Amino acid sequence: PVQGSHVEGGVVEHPDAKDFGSAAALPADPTWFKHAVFYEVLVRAFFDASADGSGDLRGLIDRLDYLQWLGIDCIWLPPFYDSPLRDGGYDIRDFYKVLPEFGTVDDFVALVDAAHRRGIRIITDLVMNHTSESHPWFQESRRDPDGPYGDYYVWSDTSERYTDARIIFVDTEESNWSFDPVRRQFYWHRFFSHQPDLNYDNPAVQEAMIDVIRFWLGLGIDGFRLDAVPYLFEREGTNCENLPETHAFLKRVRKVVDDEFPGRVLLAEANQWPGDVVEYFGDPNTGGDECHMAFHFPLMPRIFMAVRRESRFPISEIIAQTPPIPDMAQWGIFLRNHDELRRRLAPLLDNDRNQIELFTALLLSLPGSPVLYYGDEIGMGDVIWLGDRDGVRIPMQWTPDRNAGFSTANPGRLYLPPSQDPVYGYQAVNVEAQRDTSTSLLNFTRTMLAVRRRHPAFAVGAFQELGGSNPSVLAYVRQVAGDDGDTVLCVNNLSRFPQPIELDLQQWTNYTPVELTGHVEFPRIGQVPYLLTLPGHGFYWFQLTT
Amino acid sequence: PVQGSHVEGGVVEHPDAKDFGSAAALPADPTWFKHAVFYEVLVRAFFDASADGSGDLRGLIDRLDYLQWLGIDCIWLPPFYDSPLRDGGYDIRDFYKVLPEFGTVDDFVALVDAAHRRGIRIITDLVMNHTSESHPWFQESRRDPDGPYGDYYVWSDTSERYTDARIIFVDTEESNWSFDPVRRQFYWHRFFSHQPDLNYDNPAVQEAMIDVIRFWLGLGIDGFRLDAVPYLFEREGTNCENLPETHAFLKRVRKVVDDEFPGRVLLAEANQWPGDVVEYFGDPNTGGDECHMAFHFPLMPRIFMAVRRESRFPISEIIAQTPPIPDMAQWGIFLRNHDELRRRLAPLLDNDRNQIELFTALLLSLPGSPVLYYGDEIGMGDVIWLGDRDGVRIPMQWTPDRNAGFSTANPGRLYLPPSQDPVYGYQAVNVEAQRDTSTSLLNFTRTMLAVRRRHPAFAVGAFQELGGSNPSVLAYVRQVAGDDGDTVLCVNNLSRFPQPIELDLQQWTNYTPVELTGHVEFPRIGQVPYLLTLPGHGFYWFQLTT
Amino acid sequence: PVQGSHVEGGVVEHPDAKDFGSAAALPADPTWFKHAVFYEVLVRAFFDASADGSGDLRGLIDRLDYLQWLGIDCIWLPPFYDSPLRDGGYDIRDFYKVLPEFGTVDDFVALVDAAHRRGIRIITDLVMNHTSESHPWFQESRRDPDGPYGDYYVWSDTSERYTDARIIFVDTEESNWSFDPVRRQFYWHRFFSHQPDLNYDNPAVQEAMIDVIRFWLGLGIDGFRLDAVPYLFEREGTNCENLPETHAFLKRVRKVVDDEFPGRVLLAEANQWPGDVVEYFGDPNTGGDECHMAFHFPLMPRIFMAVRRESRFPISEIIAQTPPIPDMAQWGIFLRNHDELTLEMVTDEERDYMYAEYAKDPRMKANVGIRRRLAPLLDNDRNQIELFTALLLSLPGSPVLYYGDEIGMGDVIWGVRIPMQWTPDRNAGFSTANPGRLYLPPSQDPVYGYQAVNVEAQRDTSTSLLNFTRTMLAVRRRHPAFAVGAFQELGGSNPSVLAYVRQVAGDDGDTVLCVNNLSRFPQPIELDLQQWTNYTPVELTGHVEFPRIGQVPYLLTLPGHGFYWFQLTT
Ligand SMILES: [Ca+2]
Ligand SMILES: [Ca+2]
Ligand SMILES: [Ca+2]
Repeated sequence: PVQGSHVEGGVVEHPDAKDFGSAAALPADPTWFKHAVFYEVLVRAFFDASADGSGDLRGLIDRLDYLQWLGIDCIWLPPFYDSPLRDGGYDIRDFYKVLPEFGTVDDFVALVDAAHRRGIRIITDLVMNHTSESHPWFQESRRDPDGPYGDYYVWSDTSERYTDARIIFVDTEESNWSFDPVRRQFYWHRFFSHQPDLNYDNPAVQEAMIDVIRFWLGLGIDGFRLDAVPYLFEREGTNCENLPETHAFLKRVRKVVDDEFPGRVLLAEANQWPGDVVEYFGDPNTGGDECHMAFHFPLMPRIFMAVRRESRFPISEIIAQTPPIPDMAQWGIFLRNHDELRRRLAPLLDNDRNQIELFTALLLSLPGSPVLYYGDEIGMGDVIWLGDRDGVRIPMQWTPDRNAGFSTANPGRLYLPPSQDPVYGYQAVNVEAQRDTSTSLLNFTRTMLAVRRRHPAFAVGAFQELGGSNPSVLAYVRQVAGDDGDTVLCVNNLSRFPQPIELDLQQWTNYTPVELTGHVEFPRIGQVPYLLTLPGHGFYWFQLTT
Repeated sequence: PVQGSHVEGGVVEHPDAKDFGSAAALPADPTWFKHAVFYEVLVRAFFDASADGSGDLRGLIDRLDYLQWLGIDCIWLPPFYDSPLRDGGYDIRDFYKVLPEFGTVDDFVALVDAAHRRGIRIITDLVMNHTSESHPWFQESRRDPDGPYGDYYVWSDTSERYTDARIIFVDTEESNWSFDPVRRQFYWHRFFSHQPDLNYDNPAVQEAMIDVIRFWLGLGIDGFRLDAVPYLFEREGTNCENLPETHAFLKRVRKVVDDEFPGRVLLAEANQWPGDVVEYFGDPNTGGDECHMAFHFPLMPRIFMAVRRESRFPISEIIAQTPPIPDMAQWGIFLRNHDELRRRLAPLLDNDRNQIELFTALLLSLPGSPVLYYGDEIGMGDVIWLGDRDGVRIPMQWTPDRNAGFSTANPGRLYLPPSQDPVYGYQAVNVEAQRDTSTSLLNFTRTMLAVRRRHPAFAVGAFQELGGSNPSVLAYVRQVAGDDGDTVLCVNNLSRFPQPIELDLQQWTNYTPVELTGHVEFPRIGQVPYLLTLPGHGFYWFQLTT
Repeated sequence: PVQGSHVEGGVVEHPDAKDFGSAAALPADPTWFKHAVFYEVLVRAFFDASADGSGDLRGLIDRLDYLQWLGIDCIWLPPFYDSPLRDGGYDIRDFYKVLPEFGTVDDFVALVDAAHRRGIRIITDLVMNHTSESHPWFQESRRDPDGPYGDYYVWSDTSERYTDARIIFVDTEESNWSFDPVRRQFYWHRFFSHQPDLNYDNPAVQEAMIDVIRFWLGLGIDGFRLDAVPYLFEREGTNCENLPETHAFLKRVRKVVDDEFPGRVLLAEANQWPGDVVEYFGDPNTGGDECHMAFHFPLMPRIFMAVRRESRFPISEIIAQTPPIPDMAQWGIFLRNHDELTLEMVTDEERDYMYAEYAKDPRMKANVGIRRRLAPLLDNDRNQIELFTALLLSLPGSPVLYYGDEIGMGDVIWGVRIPMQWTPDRNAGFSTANPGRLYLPPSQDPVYGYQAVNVEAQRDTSTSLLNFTRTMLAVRRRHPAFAVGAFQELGGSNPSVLAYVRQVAGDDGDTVLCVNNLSRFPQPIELDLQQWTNYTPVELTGHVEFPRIGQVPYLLTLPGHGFYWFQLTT
């Protein structure tokens, strides 16, 4: 049957892309990811259509109207592949099957179709470095070492190999080698003991993984974030991170992608400083020949520090300090600082809406492609009772009714109960209560999104941080090269109190600032310091017109 | 016994002020009402201390910490006198007894004491025109017409008397005369049939009422609003409103008050246009010899109209059109437009916090003494299920717990259930959830109140509405006469979008605007139009410094 | 236009039944009301089909499958006529138009059609003693006393007339004469000032009113409870209640109904002791020639007293002192002690031995005036809810269930007229409209609210109060003895237990046995069932066979507040 992967007799058989119906493709656009606003949404958390207490693919399809209305450009889904779920689905049991709980592969095709028909793209995580103990390849590797899958994983008779390579999960794991009961040998894992690393020295492993990519792209997905890529290859006498063999493989994966499925995106999961992470964009001379995107991690904690210090410098510095990137490349940016490795936006700022709105303005005007996390648009919170990764993974708060309008199933059959937090709970903050109030958090972010879309300068423009006498105020221009090109001005007050600013806008003398929210013309720029004034944590967006 | 009024044998006996313990008085201040911010609070709605489902006097005493913290100057209580409650307590059965449900007179003395000790004054409604059918005077009037109380009310053998006088409650009443079953005569009532009018032509009636005033003032109350005063006297061939005999009686009531209890306040309940209502301040030459305060009704609907039109003119006009008032006089102002005769602030503005905050800034900076209605500080709502007067009278929303933290009694024994409205209900909006969030509605109004207190110009300063090129922006200065006197500047944006303003502040050349919320110095004023800039519905408060 | 009533130009003109579609009548059964379980439901409270926030007739139509499933034989609607609603719709402004909020006359016809096709009947209230102040008849009477409607109401030049009549609502009113501002004459009202009394001494008023009956009967309705009937006629030197002329008029109404629309029901509303109410059944020699039905009010207070006292005596005594009734008549029974046209529990100094006792018991005292639903009344005690429901369903008469009692709904205080709780979701599945625009907010009570108690939740689970009520109703239907059987209380050694037999006369006639434990503790009882030697009791709920009856007294055993139902088979 099409659904599932089956082992017989000694070879692991998987369905090809042809076996399923092909969803409608979207017109080829090489640099769509530059202009895209991403929406990361957990399938299990969004909407439950089958009425079993856990959100599913069919449930997501229903809520595409909402997402399109909100105005997001691409949906980003955490892993949904078949798994025993010992590590939240990052322990993949089968690359060729959707977790039965979330639906079938046919349901995924129906998602990719419905979303495409609304002009919304889909990308997912794809764990690269490791699989689950439960994966058939590993079950074959440990049983028949002389079989075709015997060299799929890293095997050793000793534990005294690849020293100096750090142990990632220091709290749980004590070594990167684990003694397998059946095969009676040690195996490699940078993560959990139930997550054995693939042996990327094996050419069959490379191809098998390129085939996994080929599969999902054939179904119609618009790209992947490639997970745990800094740990792909390992060589004796090193720290086993960021190796030349790792980069070379990713370059090859790009070459395949560009050839067979042109116009898709590849993002690199790498929790590291920019300038270290910049390697994953590849060679600058090619215009980028590795991953299209990597994330800018220090941005958000710098924004936070700027607000607490009431000073622009922490923000202006990391931007000035950010390495230049190739043409066919973009920084992924988001209002968080932890990956794997959390809190959520609203509770981090003590529920201060002006401050949230400021952070959101920043997110949507700074260089890069913004990523919103499901429920940030309504100021949802986290839960401590669950701790870190499970605490942010609570069901979407649509209404103040039973189950927050997320499921019709009996409360108790739910995977997690919606938070009844006195401030961030579903009775206090939800979609229904905010859809009609014009100044709600929900309608605010929809407005900015709409405004951002009419101005390419936010997405692909240059960045010029201006200077003011006032250290509390961050002002900058985003400009598209060429005469009569999109030019926007962004003024942000990091102080909790009203502030005056003088800006040197001589560069745009005789231009007229037109405020983007209400199209009100402001005094034209002269040869004189341009004076603006803002309340605590306010911001202005202007188009500079000629 | 001290609690209650008793009839024997043909004379109605009432306890004197001496019979109770005198609460601690507050140092004499003739013009305290000019600087006061009033807080109108329904006893039944605030806090239930006896655990019976209806709020009481003892419950209020507990919440004085909250009120003082919030920073209000005087508590205003709707009628709490003994009553059958056929008309919400405005049908008074006994002037000399607190409604048993709310407590005793001793509990009221303990309130007036505790509040005074916190520097907070107390005022209450005192219904003047009429009493209840249930009142002993009327029961004596209808039984023995030749007795001492026989001429206490207006009696007639016919209904064809005082025509041309309008019937107020057209929906219910059909005539201002009602046929009494016992006495077999008609009696006068401008309000309900169970609310017979006092005969103010009778000198004994006048004195008895001056004695009622003398009673409560002796207990220690800081003043009254005198209810239904436009209807006190009646004369054949008129509309029986606003008669010279009515004004003359009030002048006499003032003379008594000033002599026997100096430093108290008298407010007139009159639902009429300013210039018509201005009569109730008395003769201007005396500096005011009638009521100290009357309300400015058209203000709030003019503020609303200004915001919908996005134009200052509706506001600037009624202020320019407001008649001048005597020295010892003040306009009472509030964010409502109905008395008797409603909605609440937040739901009227579709829960737009910026707009609420704008209206509140206006309230606290415009000429007069502001009056906040209990729960406005947290954006409470109304309930349609109850209709008009009972719909606004819902219990105070302290917490998101059982009964909203208002009562510990079993829900069901409550007088009214707290609203579980999806947006304005106690789970969505409450004191507890807003006390910690710095930018909450609750902490915003506390900040403005605090700021207002340090600036007498808001209370007793002159009013100069400046002019700007921008019609959307209302700017004005409040200035206390005399060199080095308190001078504040208020700039308010009525547009929902960001606006620029040029102000002619030549009158204060070389002055320095210092923003009151954060004490940030702004550019000094020159001989040049002063440019400010504001987001949608923002405002600035400045002190102009020398 | 067909909808409304209009005064053109001096005469109040109204539409006829022929102007609307005729609803299909059921096969004529003159004694259906004896075998019927009634279900009383506020139109406003049941289901909102128009999405306006208020319940409507169209909504009730959608909910008929549920009522049929539950197993009720007749729906009873409180007043739904056009009204200003100054007194719960009992102040009628127009008899010929449905209150716009609930829909039109055309919606009502469709309801009768949809109900009958399921085998369910419809009855409603009809206020007979008074109309609203706002009624066209009163407006014409006050304006032109010389006109046709001038004598439709009772007018006097003095208040000192009919001084022997009491004031029903002593709190709101101080006289039964209100002085009119326009006509300048006192008019008579037995209730509120805005409810002037019709003058039944006027032949035109009578004929006009029986035409109102003709209208709704012609549309398809199966009956009315005729409201405020004890007060129709007034006479100087009398207390103005229960006058022979009042009864005479009602006999004429019954005469017309039987002749023109055979097989309908007329119920007398009268807040009186049984023995006083029995007059409203009419002349027994006829078989009954007035009202078919009247309510037995002291029943449930006596049941309540019996449970608290743990003694059958208060129940035994009222059954024993209940006067026999005409052949074509039935007591209506319900778990309340007064109706909506009065404030206080029906009682009697002379004929009620528990007269002073109800006050001495705290739990009972809190139920003299206040109307509560069944579950709250009994502190949500399932055993007692089931016990009272067994009593209501097995004692003589036709039982009336109040909407929502079957799922154990509660009250509010400001309140039994709250929205029906269908589901635990938005608006309790009552309406699709905004929560703020609903006529009243669905109870969100932690114990009685819609999240904890609703139809959907209970329909599934077999142990639910809903499934109890449905089983009982189903069991009762299989046994005519409950509806029309004789009553025979049994001799027993234990007064903690109330036991009785219901028997249809004749050979092979339906015979059931009911045994009810009033004690909160387990009790043994030996019953004198010699009359049924060799008969076998089969428990009705699970068809379990109990020991054959001998000549020896028969022993049963019950736990606190338990009960059994048996068929005595041969
Ligand atoms: Ca590896
Ligand atoms: Ca008067
Ligand atoms: Ca009558």
